[PDB]
Amino acid sequence: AQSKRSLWDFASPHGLHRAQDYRRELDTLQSLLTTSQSSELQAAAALLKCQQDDDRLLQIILNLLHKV
Amino acid sequence: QSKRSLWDFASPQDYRRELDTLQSLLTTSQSSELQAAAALLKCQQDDDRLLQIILNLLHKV
Amino acid sequence: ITLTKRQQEFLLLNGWLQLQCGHAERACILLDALLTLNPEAGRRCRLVALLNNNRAEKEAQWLISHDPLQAGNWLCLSRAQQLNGDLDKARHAYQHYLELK
Amino acid sequence: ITLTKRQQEFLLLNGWLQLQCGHAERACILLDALLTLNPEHLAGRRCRLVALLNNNQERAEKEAQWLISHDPLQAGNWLCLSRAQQLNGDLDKARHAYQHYLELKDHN
Amino acid sequence: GRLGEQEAFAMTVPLLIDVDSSQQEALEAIALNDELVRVRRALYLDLGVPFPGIHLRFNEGMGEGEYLISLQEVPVARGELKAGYLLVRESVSQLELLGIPYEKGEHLLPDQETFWVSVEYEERLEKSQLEFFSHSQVLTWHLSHVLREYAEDFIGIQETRYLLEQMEGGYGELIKEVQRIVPLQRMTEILQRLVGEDISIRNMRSILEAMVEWGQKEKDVVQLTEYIRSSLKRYICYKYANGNNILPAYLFDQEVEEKIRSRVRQTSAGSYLALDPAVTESLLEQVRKTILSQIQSKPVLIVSMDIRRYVRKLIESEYYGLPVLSYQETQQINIQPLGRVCL
Amino acid sequence: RLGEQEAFAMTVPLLIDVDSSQQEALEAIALNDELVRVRRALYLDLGVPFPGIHLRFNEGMGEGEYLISLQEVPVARGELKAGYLLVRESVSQLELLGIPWVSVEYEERLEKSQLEFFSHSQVLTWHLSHVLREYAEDFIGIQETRYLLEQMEGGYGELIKEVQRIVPLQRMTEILQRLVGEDISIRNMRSILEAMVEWGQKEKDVVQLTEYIRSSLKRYICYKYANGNNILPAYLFDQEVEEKIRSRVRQTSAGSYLALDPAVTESLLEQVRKTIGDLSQIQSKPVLIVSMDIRRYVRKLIESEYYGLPVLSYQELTQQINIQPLGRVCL
Repeated sequence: AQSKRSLWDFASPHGLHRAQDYRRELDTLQSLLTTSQSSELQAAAALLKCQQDDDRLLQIILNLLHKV
Repeated sequence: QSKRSLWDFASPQDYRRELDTLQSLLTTSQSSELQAAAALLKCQQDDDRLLQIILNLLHKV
Repeated sequence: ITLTKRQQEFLLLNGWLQLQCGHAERACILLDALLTLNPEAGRRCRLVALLNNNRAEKEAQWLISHDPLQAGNWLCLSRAQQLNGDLDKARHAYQHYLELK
Repeated sequence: ITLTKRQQEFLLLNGWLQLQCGHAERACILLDALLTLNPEHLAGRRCRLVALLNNNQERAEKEAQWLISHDPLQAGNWLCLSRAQQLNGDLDKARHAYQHYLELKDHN
Repeated sequence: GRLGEQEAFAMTVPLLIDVDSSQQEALEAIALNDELVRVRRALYLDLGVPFPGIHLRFNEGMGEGEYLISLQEVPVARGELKAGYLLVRESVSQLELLGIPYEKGEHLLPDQETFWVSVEYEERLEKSQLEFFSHSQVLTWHLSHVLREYAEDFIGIQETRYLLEQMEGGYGELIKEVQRIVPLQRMTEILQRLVGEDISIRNMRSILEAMVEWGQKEKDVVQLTEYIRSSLKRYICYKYANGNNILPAYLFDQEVEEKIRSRVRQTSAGSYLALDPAVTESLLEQVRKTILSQIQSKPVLIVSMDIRRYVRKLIESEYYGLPVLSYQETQQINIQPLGRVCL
Repeated sequence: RLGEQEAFAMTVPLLIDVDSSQQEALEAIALNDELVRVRRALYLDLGVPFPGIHLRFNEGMGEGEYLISLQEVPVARGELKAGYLLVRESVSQLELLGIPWVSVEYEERLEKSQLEFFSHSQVLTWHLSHVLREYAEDFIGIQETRYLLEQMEGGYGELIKEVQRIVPLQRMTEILQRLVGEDISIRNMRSILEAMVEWGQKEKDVVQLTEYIRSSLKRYICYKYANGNNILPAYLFDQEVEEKIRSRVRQTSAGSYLALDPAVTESLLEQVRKTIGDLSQIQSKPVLIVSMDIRRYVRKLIESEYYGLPVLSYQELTQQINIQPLGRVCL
């Protein structure tokens, strides 16, 4: 109850506009981590590529529909 | 009280999960009573599989 | 073979429903499995199942001579003996149940 | 191979979002990468502790020890330990840690 | 009243709450008659459904702690819990409760984990700030749950007509236009479908404007109600996007959407989605593999509009929580793809 | 007393919830007159009949949290760090590093430097004005259009009676909403109604009719988008791009949306971005000028990125205008 909410509030950080900043940081991080040789950074890079292309698919779907 | 007192004397969604565990437990069995119980459980397990098929076919949206 | 009360309750409820829905054979087999596994509620259910199926007296003797905490143990015996052909002793058992009430 | 503060903030936000969407393991992977690159900030560790608690993993005790040995001024550091100890079976120690957290919250 | 009177007909009460006796005057201390109207009014403000009057009765035929809530003289929520005698309950009991384990016990299933503690432990347990549902709180919680899950039965033709007549002074021409465009039956069915998705009726102006705009173009109830849902873009966005621009998504693959759309079956109204039991089982298995209740942001499924409802009833059986949204339903939203439902 | 049915109440159209710690401290500032003043100014600029504004002081929130909600749904949630003392600056730049939200002690010396000084009322009304301008389409309903028509009955009776018999209320309201969506003022209702009468008998599609009504406001558009002396900056489109866009008009039963191919729109948007060039460094409000039949189709193509840059039709341009082409969008 209260303890679970306190856990989530403790984990919580938060003011960033995101939007364009999200896609720009995604592309920079994916190209930074692609060069890496560590395993943890390899898993992180694959996760970022996954989100980068699921987002590319949703941008394509929004572009494809449009209701003037 | 009549027969109601008799019924009172006899008286006391994880259902499918317990069903599947019990059916696989009793399948290993060898005694006659447990064999009859396992066959009864398989019977009900497949009448339920038929009703799941009926529920899937029956939709209204 | 070993189990816990979790599955035993599933078996108990299924046996009770089958007995209350005139099958009694399915309840008898399920309760036979229950008693063969856990011999320690199910005894009363299988007693009533044998009464409605028609052997019942032998099972009723266990409950009467080892679980004297229930007054219902003298109705089932009566029914069992009325299946066996002892009406006067069944009346005596009914009087015993009335005395224990 | 260092990260920009912008990039560290992106990783923090993504980890928080993954925690906020139940994918505890995905948040753990993101925050583990962030800490392996920049270990300086403990907010990523702070949230990955709760992520590991929700992930059902002794590792939580180690992370709580890090937080207690580097930021012992937050009473929240005593809930995770409690959870870890109640997850690891040491219920009595969890009771003691919870009482300590209550005392520190009363202090705060 | 004699043996010549025909029947003395009487209509069934819409909503009834029958609680046990020995709490007629032992209870009612706190409100018992103001808390109920408060929670009903709050739920209406959250939803907009014109909930009916609440009939409260004390029956001594039952036991000591059994309360039942019945809709139209049919019991819909029973429970043998008047907090025992005074044992208040805990709603989020878990191993967290074993952290400070006061005496506890289980009972009938009202919803989530529930255990009961005595009033002497109440002080030290509230020092731990856990949730404390009293008799009034648990009764009103059950009432609110019943109203939320059965609100479709509170929207009839009479209720919609009352709503329209109450707004005649405000927007007369709008009401006359929506009346001339669509009938009462379609409007009430649309409102019921909207409430079935936890979409609030409260903002009736935009609903009527969307009804006017799209009622001349579409006659199918499903498409019209999907358009009306898409007319509430910002409301849906604020209701689900808890943070600034955070919208959790479980987006569907194009192949899966095409497979779902392949069996719309618009034969005799209804528009039931029957593909094949094996196919729906496989799709549900894929969704389960991709997609737990240990979440806090309430993630939402986002799929193509034309099949949105068809998808919802597909996952309502298991994932009653997870909502389903249409792409048409606003901008400036950061949709976060948690995972593609592959085929 | 559990006998009332529901006590129905309609949702408030516009609500502003501010903290309780400025209920009477922010009173002498005349925020209740500033709000009506800015609303009246916005109406005079646009003509949209904005609703009444309800102002309430809620103590649940703290600090200077203010929220503006349309129909009990928040559309602008701002936090005023300016609550205590910190007056703000809107054109803060690197130049502010040379002479450095600011306190009221710096206000005198900064106004000696003559910068933009938004007080609490000014920032609140700025946010309100932005909300009203970007959400004016939600303030034009059937009831509002009927009120506008009834208000002009004494002035132009026969004109209203004819335009009502020519086009219905729904189409007229949709046309007004589309006009306002491009920041075109409704205020000059006479010419709009005359264009509605003239072109409503010929065209039934909403897009074409509203394009004709836009073209009926040539001089208004010219004055609004050309502050100079008949000089209008333009980013005219090539014939090839216009033909490619027009090739996928897709005029269906409900909506003439131009979904062509995502890659094609991506390439066209890249070409537009390469052409237009800078965004913030550009002044004098350049406008895009394209063929009328696709004007809206072009606008919705660039509304995602270039919300600023307006889109105009060749028909919307009157004569005696020196159109200066800043660059052709090549293919």
